[PDB]
Amino acid sequence: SLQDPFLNALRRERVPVSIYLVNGIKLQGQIESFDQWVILLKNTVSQMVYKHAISTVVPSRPV
Amino acid sequence: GQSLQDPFLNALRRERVPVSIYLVNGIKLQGQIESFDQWVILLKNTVSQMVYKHAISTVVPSRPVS
Amino acid sequence: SLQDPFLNALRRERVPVSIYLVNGIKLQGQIESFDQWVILLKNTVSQMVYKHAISTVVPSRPV
Amino acid sequence: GQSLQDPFLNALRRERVPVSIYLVNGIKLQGQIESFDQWVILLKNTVSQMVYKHAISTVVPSRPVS
Amino acid sequence: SLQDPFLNALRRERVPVSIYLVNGIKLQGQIESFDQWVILLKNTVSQMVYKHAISTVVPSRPV
Amino acid sequence: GQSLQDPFLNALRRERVPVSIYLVNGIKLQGQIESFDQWVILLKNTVSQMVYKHAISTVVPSRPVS
Repeated sequence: SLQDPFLNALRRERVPVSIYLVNGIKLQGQIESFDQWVILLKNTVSQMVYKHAISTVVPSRPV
Repeated sequence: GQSLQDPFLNALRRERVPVSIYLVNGIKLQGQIESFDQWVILLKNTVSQMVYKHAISTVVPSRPVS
Repeated sequence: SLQDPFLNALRRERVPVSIYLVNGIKLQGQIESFDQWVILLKNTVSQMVYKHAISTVVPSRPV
Repeated sequence: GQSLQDPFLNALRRERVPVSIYLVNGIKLQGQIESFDQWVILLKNTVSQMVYKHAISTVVPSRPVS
Repeated sequence: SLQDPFLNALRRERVPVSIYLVNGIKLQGQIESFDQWVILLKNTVSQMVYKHAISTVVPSRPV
Repeated sequence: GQSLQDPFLNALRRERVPVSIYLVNGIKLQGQIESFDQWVILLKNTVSQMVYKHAISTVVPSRPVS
């Protein structure tokens, strides 16, 4: 319901994000793609982030 | 008996009560509940951030709702 | 099986509890109500605690 | 092959073997297993506390069972 | 698919292992038995380790 | 739309790209992806270790794949 539109906006507008993980680690980058289980976050490389380990997805600026 | 989550969150959303959301890592988020579904809560501060419910430990109202 | 009777006793007898979360945070208060997914714990306000984030529910004194 | 959890916990319960339960936050609980079901273990020390299995990492007997 | 053969080898060859838990605790011992949900790890006693709390199972030496 | 995990991990495995796997406890593992299924990844360094996906937060390639 809410997840896809929220991520799709950030993706299509190529907005930089902060992804806070359940281990307290903050990841930064661009949302490259996503599905039901993972987000591909691009910085220097494309890394695969499991949604089950994500606490919050924060836009760097109002979207 | 069933079912407490939606009425609780809807009340906070409709009355615009500021909340603290404690995450499973111990990080505290603050803001107002903009919207929510079965999996996520949209929490508004300066930006609207998407919080996964699986990562939430407790939702604490800053003051009584209703 | 065990969960509802255990919580219902603490609720109906209005016994103060300590709820330890998976993040190590200890919450204190009265069990106001509960369902399959959440417990409402009352102190100054009613806060909603997700069971998935609860490690243990400890009565403050023998029940 | 299936299924180890119930016989393990029942043995500790019936022989009244003191256990240490390590939680996913690293907190160690100690006591005797009073009862359990599919979701929780009731652990008795001075009080009976309800421990969620989803929050348990390991159950360590203080001494050999049987 | 991969889990059972991997653990069964360590068990049948009685290879000592390190089991890292999601709480950062490292457990050491021999794999005594296992099923879909738990591993019994033997050191001084047999302890029951929930798979849901395991991050990695590391053989102490090449297997 | 569906489905990203297998092609991502298979690419790293086939090109033998060294990866860093960050676990939910914040521990970083390093090695090459030897194999994987729906539940685990076999990560090779000096030894082959079995990593549970439920305990993984992010898989970070050490360099671009393809």
